[PDB]
Amino acid sequence: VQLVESGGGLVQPGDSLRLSCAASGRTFSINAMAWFRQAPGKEREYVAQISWTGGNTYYAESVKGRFTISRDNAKNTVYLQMISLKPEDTAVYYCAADSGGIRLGASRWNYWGQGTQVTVSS
Amino acid sequence: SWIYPTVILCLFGFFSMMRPSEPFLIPYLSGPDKQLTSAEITNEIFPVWTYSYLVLLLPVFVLTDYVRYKPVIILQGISFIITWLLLLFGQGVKTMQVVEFFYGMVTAAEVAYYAYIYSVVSPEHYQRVSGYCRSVTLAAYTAGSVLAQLLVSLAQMSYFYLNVISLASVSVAFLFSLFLPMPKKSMFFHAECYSSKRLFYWSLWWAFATAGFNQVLNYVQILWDYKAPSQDSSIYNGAVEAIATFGGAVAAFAVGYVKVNWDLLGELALVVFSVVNAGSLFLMHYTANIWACYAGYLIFKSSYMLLITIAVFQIAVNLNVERYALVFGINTFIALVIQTIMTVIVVDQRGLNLPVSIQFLVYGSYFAVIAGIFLMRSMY
Ligand SMILES: Cc1cnc(Nc2ccc(OCCN3CCCC3)cc2)nc1Nc1cccc(S(=O)(=O)NC(C)(C)C)c1
Repeated sequence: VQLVESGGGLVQPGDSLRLSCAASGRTFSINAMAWFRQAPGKEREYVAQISWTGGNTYYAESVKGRFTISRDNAKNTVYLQMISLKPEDTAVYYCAADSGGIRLGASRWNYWGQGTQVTVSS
Repeated sequence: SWIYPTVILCLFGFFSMMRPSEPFLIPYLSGPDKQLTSAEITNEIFPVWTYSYLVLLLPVFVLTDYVRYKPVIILQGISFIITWLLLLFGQGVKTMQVVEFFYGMVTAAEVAYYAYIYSVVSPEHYQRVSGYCRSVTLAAYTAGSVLAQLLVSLAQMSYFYLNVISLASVSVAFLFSLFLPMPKKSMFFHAECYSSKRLFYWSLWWAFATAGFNQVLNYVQILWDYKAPSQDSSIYNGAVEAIATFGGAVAAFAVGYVKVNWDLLGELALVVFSVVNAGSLFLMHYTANIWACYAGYLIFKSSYMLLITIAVFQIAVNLNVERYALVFGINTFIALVIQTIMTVIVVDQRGLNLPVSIQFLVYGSYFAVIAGIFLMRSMY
C-alpha cells in the first residue's frame, strides 16, 4: 500500500484540521491504520488507531476527546479530525498501515506515509 | 533405577516452567513492542486458545499413549520454542492467534509429562515421584515470577528481555527432553465407573469449577491493565503472580494435612468456598483500586485450590491409576466444552464481544450460580 497524506497546514489556536490518508495499490489486505506524530525535536508519538474490517477506534490519552479517526473503505481513505488545537500540537503527522498476514517484524505497522505538516501558532 | 528418569524429567519440568515473561504478558503485548489494542487481545486473539485446546485434546491424549509418552514430551518442547520465537519477533493480530494455537499444544501436551513417570517407575515409587515432579513445577514458576519482578523493579529490564530468558529457559528444557529413557509400555495400547453416586457428582463440580477458573485466569492480566495501565503507573504483576501461586500451594497442602471426613463436611465446604470465589470476583470488578484487585486475585486462586483438592481427593478414592487417566481426561474435556461455550457467547467477537470491564460481573456471578445450584440441590 502507498499511503499519501493531505490536509496539513498552519491553523491558529481553536481552529480545526482534517487530515486524509489515501491508501491504494494493495489495499485488499489492510486490518488497521493509525496516525503518528513527531513534534520538533522529539520522537514519533501514537495519536490514534482505526480497525479496517470493523470500526473500533483507540486514541492516545493526551489527544482523546478532540481527535476522531474514521475510515472510508468505499474510497479507502482514513481521516483525522482535530478540534481545540493549541500551540503544543504542531508536528508532522504520519500514516501507518498494518497490512496483514503472518509476519515477523519490529513494528506492527508495515507501511508509513510521507508526513503532513501542522503548524499551530499565531 | 528410578532416580535417572525422575532427575531428567524434573529438570525438564523445572526449566520449562521457569518463564519470567509470563506475568508481564499483557503489559508486553499492549506495549511499544507489539502495540495491540486491549479489545484486540481479549476479543480476537485470546479466544483462540480455548478453541485450539479443545480440538487438540483427544488426539494428543490418544497419541500420547499410542506412541510412548516421550515422543510427545519432545513435541511440547518444540511448541515451547515456536511459541516464544513468534512471541518475540512475530507482529500483527493474525500472528498472535497462531501463538494462541501453539500454546494450546503446549497446554494439551503436558499430559505426557505427568503420565510419563507412571510407565517408567515401579508402582511403589509413584506417589513419591509424582510429588517430586509436581512440586518442581510450582517452584520453577514461583521462582520465575519472583525473578521477573526483581528485574523489572530493581534492574529496569525491558519486557522484551524477559521473553529472551523465557526462550533461553525452554530451549534448555528441550535438551533434557531428548535424554529421558524411552518407555517400554503404555497404559492402554501396549500395556460405567461413573455410575457411582460420588464420582459423577464430584466430577461435575470439578468440571464446572475448573472451567470458570481457566476463564478467570485467562482475562485477568487484561483486567489489571485496565484498572492501572502499565505505561502510566508501576505494576507488580510478578510479585502478585508469585504470592498467588505460593498461596495456592499452601491451600492444597493444608487440605491434605487436616484429617476431616469429606462426607459430612464435603458438600458444605464446596459451597462456602465457592461463595468466596464469587465474592472475590465481584471485588475485582467493582473496585477502582489496583491493590484491592490484586488481593481479590489472591483470595480467588487460594480459595479455588482449596476445593479442586477436595474435589480431586474424593474423585480418586477407589479408582486405580489406570482409571485416573480416563476419568480425569473426560473431566478435562467437559470443562473445555463448558469453557468454549462461555467463550463463544461472552468473549468472542462474533458473540457478545463483551469487554473485560463487564466480563468479571459474569465470571463472579458464574461461581455464585454454581454455589446456589449445589446448595439448592439439597431439596427435601
Ligand atoms: C506464551 C503465551 C502465549 N499465549 C497465551 N495466552 C493465554 C493466556 C491465559 C491462559 O489461561 C487460561 C487458564 N489457564 C489457567 C491455568 C491453565 C490455563 C491460557 C493462554 N499465554 C502465554 N503465556 C502466559 C502468560 C501468563 C499466564 C499464563 S497461564 O496461567 O495460563 N499458564 C502458566 C503461566 C501458569 C504456565 C500463560
